Amino acid sequence: AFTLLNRAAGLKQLNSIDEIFRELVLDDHSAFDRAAEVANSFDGLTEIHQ
Amino acid sequence: KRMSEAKRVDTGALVEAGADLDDIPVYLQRLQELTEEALPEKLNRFLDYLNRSSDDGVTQLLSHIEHEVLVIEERLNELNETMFRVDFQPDRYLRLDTKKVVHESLRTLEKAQRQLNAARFVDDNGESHYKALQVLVAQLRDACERNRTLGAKALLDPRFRLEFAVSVMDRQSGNVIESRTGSQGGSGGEKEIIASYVLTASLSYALCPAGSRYPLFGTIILDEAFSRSSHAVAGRIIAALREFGLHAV
Amino acid sequence: KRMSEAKRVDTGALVEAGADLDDIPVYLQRLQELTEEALPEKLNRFLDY
Amino acid sequence: MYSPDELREKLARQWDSAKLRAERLLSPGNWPLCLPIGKPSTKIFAEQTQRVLQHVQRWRQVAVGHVEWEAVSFRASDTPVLMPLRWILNSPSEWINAAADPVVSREFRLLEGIIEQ
Amino acid sequence: SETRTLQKIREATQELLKYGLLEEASKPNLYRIVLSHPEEVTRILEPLDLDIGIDEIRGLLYVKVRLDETPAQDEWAHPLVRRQRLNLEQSLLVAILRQHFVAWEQESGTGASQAQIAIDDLLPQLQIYLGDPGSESKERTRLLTLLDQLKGHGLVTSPDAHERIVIRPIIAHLADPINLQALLAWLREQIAQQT
Amino acid sequence: SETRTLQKIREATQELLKYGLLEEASKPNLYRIVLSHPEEVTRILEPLDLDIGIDEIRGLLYVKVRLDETPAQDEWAHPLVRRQRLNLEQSLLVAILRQHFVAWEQESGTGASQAQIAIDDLLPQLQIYLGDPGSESKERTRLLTLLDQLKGHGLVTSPDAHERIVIRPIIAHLADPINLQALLAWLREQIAQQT
DNA sequence: ATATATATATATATATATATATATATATATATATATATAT
DNA sequence: ATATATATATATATATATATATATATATATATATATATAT
Ligand SMILES: Nc1ncnc2c1ncn2[C@@H]1O[C@H](COP(=O)(O)OP(=O)(O)O)[C@@H](O)[C@H]1O
Repeated sequence: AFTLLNRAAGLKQLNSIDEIFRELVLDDHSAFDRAAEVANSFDGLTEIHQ
Repeated sequence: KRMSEAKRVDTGALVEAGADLDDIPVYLQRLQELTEEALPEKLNRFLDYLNRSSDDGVTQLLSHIEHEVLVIEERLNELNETMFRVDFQPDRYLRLDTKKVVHESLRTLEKAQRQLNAARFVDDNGESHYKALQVLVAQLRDACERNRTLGAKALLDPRFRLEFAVSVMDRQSGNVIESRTGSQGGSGGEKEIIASYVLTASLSYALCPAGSRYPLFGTIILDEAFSRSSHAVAGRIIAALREFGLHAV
Repeated sequence: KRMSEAKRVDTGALVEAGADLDDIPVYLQRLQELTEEALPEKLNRFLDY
Repeated sequence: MYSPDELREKLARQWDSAKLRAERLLSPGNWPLCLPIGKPSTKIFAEQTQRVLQHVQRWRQVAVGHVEWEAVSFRASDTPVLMPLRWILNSPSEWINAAADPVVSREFRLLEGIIEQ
Repeated sequence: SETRTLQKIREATQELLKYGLLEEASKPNLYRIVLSHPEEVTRILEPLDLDIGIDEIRGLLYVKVRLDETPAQDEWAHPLVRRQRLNLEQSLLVAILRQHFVAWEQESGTGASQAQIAIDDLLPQLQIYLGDPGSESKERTRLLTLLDQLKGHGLVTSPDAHERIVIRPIIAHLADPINLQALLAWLREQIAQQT
Repeated sequence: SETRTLQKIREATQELLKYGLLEEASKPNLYRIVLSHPEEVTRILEPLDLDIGIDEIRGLLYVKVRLDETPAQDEWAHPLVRRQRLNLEQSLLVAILRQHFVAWEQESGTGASQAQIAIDDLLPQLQIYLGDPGSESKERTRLLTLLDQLKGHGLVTSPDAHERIVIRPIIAHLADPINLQALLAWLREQIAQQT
């Protein structure tokens, strides 16, 4: 909340309701980082398989 | 011919070996050594690491993303509930709505997953298991290198796994009259009503401590006032702000 | 031994025949062809162009 | 999902009955003898993947008697997957093999002698 | 293994398909051969969902579709058959030919004498509605171009030495002339109003 | 009772006739229908003095003039075929396209259909023989005129947005190397004519 | 000055693609009956 | 030794998802007529 507040100070963009949700209301927590290391460990396993 | 072929395929273990009969025992030593020791060791190594990777593999990432989308599903309900306690119009209140995304990448991931499940049960010493694992990991790699693309976003971001919508609710019967801004138009100045209302409501909810019927903190900052909006929109916004009991600056 | 070594590095021509004291004529024909073209000896003028 | 241990324990419990031993000797119609293994379902298969696979592994290693196998479809699986369903013992010798106790051998031989001795 | 189809049946069926319609007075031998092998011809055509219609009174054979009965495509469409929508001038000329063919078949028999009319006789009927195009040469050019287009449609013959065309029997074999009747009624009403 | 052909068979054969060729990669259902009753297709084309050509390596079906008890003489005189006869510069461009097709085949195999070349890629090949009209647009017009007809025979796709064309597998048989030798002989008689 | 070829306009018909509705199959939930184990 | 309590196996019903058929829109190919330009 105490960063959403900071977002409110500059609210000017309201192209879409769902866009507003995705950009201000929710949080991202995207797991790109997890996938990178998962695949990199899969490489090590692939070496043994080869 | 046979020994020349073997040395051709040889990685280097037979580099010093020659090409005549007397060298034959050297080759046979490598044959028996590989058969007895090397291959079982490598088999155990590969299958053991795969079994470890089976628990630590992509399945955990998929479960985590499902958990995050579930969390999003949870919280949206609470804000939706709070809106029942107030009115967006003198005779109406407002309700949230959501739906699932259908970008084909997710269906491809579904198929890859459902195929990978069976492959673990194939009796092949983990071969088809590994093949399916590689095939599925291909999607994750491709999405990772193209994280910017909306397809990768949908693959990895919980926010892009679903879509949102809002319904106009009858305060009297609780029925829906419309689910679309059927009055949008002009220079785009009308959209601001619903967007501002929902953002204000979410900010109001976020500042209520555990079970707090009111927000414990009441200051709100709106720089540039209403630069984009017209006259009456500001009045609507300020009335809504009053309803939630904030202290505008 | 020498025919097998040649087969190892070949690309597209020795692929057809085997390696025995009766296959030999094919090898020599290929060597004659790769001598007619004098191809391997253009190298240090082409690396200029 | 019964591992071979539970079926073996049930057979041993049956062995505790002297009447069951006497009938299974005097009435060969008691044979062949079998016990079910379990009832696979998607509710188990869907997220117990590794556990179910390990149970199937454990049953794959059984040799005594015979184990029934066939493919069961599940919602999470793209195709049917082989599963074990039954464990079969054909003779009193197989039942004794399952029980595997010194008292079991004592009683088996002693009774097979008494009927003639 | 299996025997071939008879040569003449094949040739005649292909001939009719090429021409669509044919006359015994034109090629009597093929006419009789086909009428002696109608089962064979239709068996040849049914895989195409086609068939033949005949009129021995006027002495004409002609193709006909043999699809399954009345699908949703009442305005039928067939793969091998591309359909057409002749223009209001073409339709006008077709209506003129229809009316005078109807008259001929009463005053000269139902194809007993092949239906005929002179160019100088057709031109006034068109001139009733279209008026004078500007010259006799223009009139003849207009009517001759339209008649040639109809001939390509298999409806009329070229004018004889007396500028008299012959009307093919196929005119009597049109499907729904009620549209032609409505069109002619509209034309006569319009000219009566526009005069 | 009636000899009505099964509806699916009629559908497949009607489409095949409508376009004269049928690729499994494009229309697998009709292709498999044809190859499920190819003898039926033959016995239906036999009435019409036509025959079914099959090339499963490229998953292709095409219709070809049959031999009657007379081998169709100049088979292009067959009543049914709607198009004209092939003629030289079409054969020249067909030879060039087949050269590129065989190059692509050596590169990646026979059964696929990914081969392509641009309008400008084509232009020098013919420009060798046909001389320079005096403007690039004119020679492009020449090439597009050729490609329109060849597409009319099913050899090539239409000029795409990139000014390229896709070789159709059927060219493997129009450029039948036996027919190429026959055409080389015919070219020798053309030399004799020039002599 | 005339005839032929070409380009464009009208325009119509056909094929292809995509979306939605319906029908079917499979899976899961609930209830009941039976078998087995424990206790008296 | 027999009774009873509990577990599990089965059967049926209903809900859900997936496959397929059909309806409609759009794009293109034919296609034919007419007008204009150019060749002889
Ligand atoms: N795509 C559209 N969606 C909604 N309204 C539209 C749309 N296109 C035109 N309009 C209508 O036309 C007008 C567009 O807004 P206008 O009045 O031109 O804007 P402003 O005057 O605020 O610059 C409004 O009357 C609006 O309802």
